[PDB]
Amino acid sequence: LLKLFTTMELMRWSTLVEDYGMELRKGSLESPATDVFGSTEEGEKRWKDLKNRVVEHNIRIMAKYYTRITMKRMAQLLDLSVDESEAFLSNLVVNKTIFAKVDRLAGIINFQRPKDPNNLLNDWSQKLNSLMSLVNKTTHLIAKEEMIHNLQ
Amino acid sequence: RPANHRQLTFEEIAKSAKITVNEVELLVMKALSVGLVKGSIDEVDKRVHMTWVQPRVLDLQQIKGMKDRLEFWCTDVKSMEMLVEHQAHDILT
Amino acid sequence: AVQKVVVHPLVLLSVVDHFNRIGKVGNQKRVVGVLLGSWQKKVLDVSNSFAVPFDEDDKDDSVWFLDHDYLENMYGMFKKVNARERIVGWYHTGPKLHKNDIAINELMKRYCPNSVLVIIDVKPKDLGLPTEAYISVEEVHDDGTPTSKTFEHVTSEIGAEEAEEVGVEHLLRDIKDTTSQRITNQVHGLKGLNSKLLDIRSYLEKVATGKLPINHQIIYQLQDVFNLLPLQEFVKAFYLKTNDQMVVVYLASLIRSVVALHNLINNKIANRDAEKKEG
Amino acid sequence: ILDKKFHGILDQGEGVLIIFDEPPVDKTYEAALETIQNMSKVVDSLYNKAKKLT
Repeated sequence: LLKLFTTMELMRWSTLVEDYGMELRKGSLESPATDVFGSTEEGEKRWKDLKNRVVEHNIRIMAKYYTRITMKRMAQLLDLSVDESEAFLSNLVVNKTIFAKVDRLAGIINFQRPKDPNNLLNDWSQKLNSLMSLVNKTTHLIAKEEMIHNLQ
Repeated sequence: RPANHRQLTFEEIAKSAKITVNEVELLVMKALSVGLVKGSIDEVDKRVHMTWVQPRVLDLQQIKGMKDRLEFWCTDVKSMEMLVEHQAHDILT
Repeated sequence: AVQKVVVHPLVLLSVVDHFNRIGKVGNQKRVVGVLLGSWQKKVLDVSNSFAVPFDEDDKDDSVWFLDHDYLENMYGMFKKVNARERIVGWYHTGPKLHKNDIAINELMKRYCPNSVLVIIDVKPKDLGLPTEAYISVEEVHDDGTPTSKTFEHVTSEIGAEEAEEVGVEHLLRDIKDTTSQRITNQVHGLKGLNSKLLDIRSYLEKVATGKLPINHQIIYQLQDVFNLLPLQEFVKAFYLKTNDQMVVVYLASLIRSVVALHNLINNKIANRDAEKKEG
Repeated sequence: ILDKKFHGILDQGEGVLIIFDEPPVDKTYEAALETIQNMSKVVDSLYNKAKKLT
């Protein structure tokens, strides 16, 4: 679970179910399990909110390659079903702590960022800062090339 | 390939990388954890998009034959500098 | 670690007059003297310094002469004048280097914990900026041999700490507030171009007679920052720039039509006034 | 939508509504209206001209 604190470990949920159901199968310290999954009205609810965890934190982690993603292949890369993904979209999207944009006009929509509606600002940042990096290139090009030419 | 089509299809990946369609996503999210390439991979066409990368170690034949980019840059940005200045020549003033 | 120091042209003039000194007293060629400074931060000020009477033997560059009565002793008389601009480093003329620079700077390292040597320009002919500073560095290798101390390019720029142009400005007698763009353009272009020519010749040497630094440590990542855009197919940027030039030509059109109307109205008013109401 | 309570397009041929609004353009509105006023001012000056002429 500590490893889960990066990349979300978008793992087959049943595998983690093994990893945390064999806690109840501990021939050692098992009171951890009973505090976690020896419970029913909350321990099984802990499994449920763990599904919540995997889906919503995967929504978090996967925010990079977006602007093109399908409702079906969403579930395919979600370790959970499509209408399961439908309810997950629904709750995370009415919660809307992030701003995505989606529509079943195609179903190929995504847990997006503002979807880049911006003017030159994008171009501005890009051109300016990149060109600046290039002047930096030059200004250390002279330096380091001279340095490697010191002995000569 | 220096060339474009940097919205590459997954096909060369799944052929020569001995990986599957369900694992190209892990192939590049583990590379997001690595941090040498951070593509904006397409997932409506399943295309594995190419952004900035960490290039090589040494291409000494291309350290010699980078002239087709370096001298390209030098004489062509020089020539087009001369062309911009040559069209705005006599407002030297 | 220094990103910039105040390169106050007063110490520049000191350097220049003592270069005139080393030229007129005889044949001592490489101008070398002690740089003084006050470490405020990573940023620093260089307004006061001096040349030390020193000689370098033709062979074994590790030949130098740093009198304690012309430095340590002078420092105390200068300590009562101003303690701020402390012993901070030194400098040398001669474009590339000689062999002693490292030993000299490390000898003086006792004085300044971050002592500097500066390749000083005696003939301003550069495309850009004159003399730059190089602080103590520990940068040996991935090999990581016994630590080399060839002082790296510790960037800085021409700091004018105060105006004091009551005379300095009174010296220029040449320029205005250039309301010039073309000057910038030709300079920038030709400078990028000659830089790239130096590049291609250096790399042809690397392929031909260049040493192991052929692709030493960054020359490949040099090519990677080149690989920022590695036709570059800026088609996204093409229609981006299409809307950008929508904006550009909206600016041009609206503003310059305003300009048209502007001069039109009152210039024609004065014109017709002085034209027909004169007769 | 008619009263700016909503800004976007609905659908029955596809049954799919889409929301959108990005009005503010200070460049066009501002400059264009200022130029309109400039045109009015030039119209004014036209009569000063026609007078000082004859």
